[PDB]
Amino acid sequence: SHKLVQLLTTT
Amino acid sequence: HKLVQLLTTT
Amino acid sequence: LSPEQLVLTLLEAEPPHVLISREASMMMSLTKLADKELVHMISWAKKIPGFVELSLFDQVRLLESSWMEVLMMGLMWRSIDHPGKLIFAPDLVLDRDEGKSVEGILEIFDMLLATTSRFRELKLQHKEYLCVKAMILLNSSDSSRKLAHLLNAVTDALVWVIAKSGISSQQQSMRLANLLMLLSHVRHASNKGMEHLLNMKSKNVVPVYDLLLEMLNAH
Amino acid sequence: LSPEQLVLTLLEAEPPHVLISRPSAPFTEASMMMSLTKLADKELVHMISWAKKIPGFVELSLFDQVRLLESSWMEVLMMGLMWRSIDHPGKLIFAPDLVLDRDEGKSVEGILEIFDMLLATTSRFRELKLQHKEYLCVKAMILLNSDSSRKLAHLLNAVTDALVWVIAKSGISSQQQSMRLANLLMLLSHVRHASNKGMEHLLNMKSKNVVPVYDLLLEMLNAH
Ligand SMILES: N#C[C@@H](Cc1ccc(O)cc1Cl)c1ccc(O)cc1
Ligand SMILES: N#C[C@@H](Cc1ccc(O)cc1Cl)c1ccc(O)cc1
Repeated sequence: SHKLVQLLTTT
Repeated sequence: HKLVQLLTTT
Repeated sequence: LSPEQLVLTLLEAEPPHVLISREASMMMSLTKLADKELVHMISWAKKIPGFVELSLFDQVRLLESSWMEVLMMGLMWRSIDHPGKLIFAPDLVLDRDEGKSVEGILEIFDMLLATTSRFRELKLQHKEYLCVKAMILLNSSDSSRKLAHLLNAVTDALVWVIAKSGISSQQQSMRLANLLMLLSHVRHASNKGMEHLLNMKSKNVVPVYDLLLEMLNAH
Repeated sequence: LSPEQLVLTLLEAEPPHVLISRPSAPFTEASMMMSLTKLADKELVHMISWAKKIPGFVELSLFDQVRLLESSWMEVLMMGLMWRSIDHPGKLIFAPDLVLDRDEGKSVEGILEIFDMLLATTSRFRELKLQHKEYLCVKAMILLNSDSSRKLAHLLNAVTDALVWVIAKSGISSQQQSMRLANLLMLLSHVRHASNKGMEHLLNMKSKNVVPVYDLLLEMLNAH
């Protein structure tokens, strides 16, 4: 679970 | 107790 | 960027109004809200000029450290014109009575309510709020130099916001001190809140929401 | 009453430095913990005396005086430590003969983390070139920011007013005065973080039975 990194790197 | 002593009776 | 146009960038970064569309019920409502707000908090952060120019490590560290403080600052601003009430969301308005119904929540309600009342007394303005909410993220305890510049820029913007009120130079200084002192009261309520939530998580009595779970495990 | 008179009152009210000897043998868990807690217990006595000399403090409700000191004592201890350590980069000046590096941190599980925070925040104060009279106002602000409620507000505004006056005597521009005041106060949340981590550390060491019976320290710790 890496949703913070996912959301920081995509829009 | 000791805090109240130092504040009021020192 | 002028301070005015930095402040307008924060105005443009403001997340949308989040609704929950929804004892155990109160607590499920709070964790569900926090999980949705955390999605919007990440989009907010990325719209702060310079934030995405920081190292990913730094971006991650700042949100991990500050997320509960940023949620509580937003709550205090939404509550400011509603004495006795915590406007978690339009469909999640709670008073200390509703708080009594879960052990440890009364304290946290009666702390958020107190700090909100301080902001109410200072008559906190929207643009002041925008600046302090960003300062909470950026001040949370090549990239390091970019972070200092970014924090300096938002601090410069808050000084400008206070200057625009037209009060005396002396009163500008006193108001700036008064606002920034309330920050340690937000960070205190944040600490009590993070303790209570970790405890609820360790007992598995609150549903394990993926983004909220990941942000809580950071701590 | 005047900002200058309030600063002169704090200056005179500064505690004397508490003397603690470095252990004879190289530091153990037990000897470092005995050294740090003996110091805190002795400094806590002097802190209570310093608080009573802040103009208006003894006019607060006894219950407010107690709550302010129970809430802020570790932050007040740490601000003193950072000030004593500001003229000595790399080092934490706990007392004249108790000079600790990241090295001596090793001797106690988790203490190195606390020393790092203290060293880093100390560096921020050093980069800002914190001045003696600024330190005095900030240390009183840490206590007071931690009918009695109206008096406390008034006493906190008087100290704030003194810090504003001290920065003005530097003669920098009005905008730069604001920035310096912001930069100092934003460091308060970092002192307070170091305080929360240090308090949690100390409570855990009390649970391990490594802490001695120092009655005042124990009392202040159980207030949390
Ligand atoms: N009240 C409350 C929240 C904090 C909070 C603030 C602002 C928000 O928008 C959303 C939340 Cl959940 C909370 C949640 C869990 C817990 O164990 C303790 C406190
Ligand atoms: N650092 C440190 C000290 C606190 C301290 C601060 C400032 C002082 O002037 C004197 C002390 Cl003892 C400490 C003591 C016990 C513990 O478990 C963790 C940290």
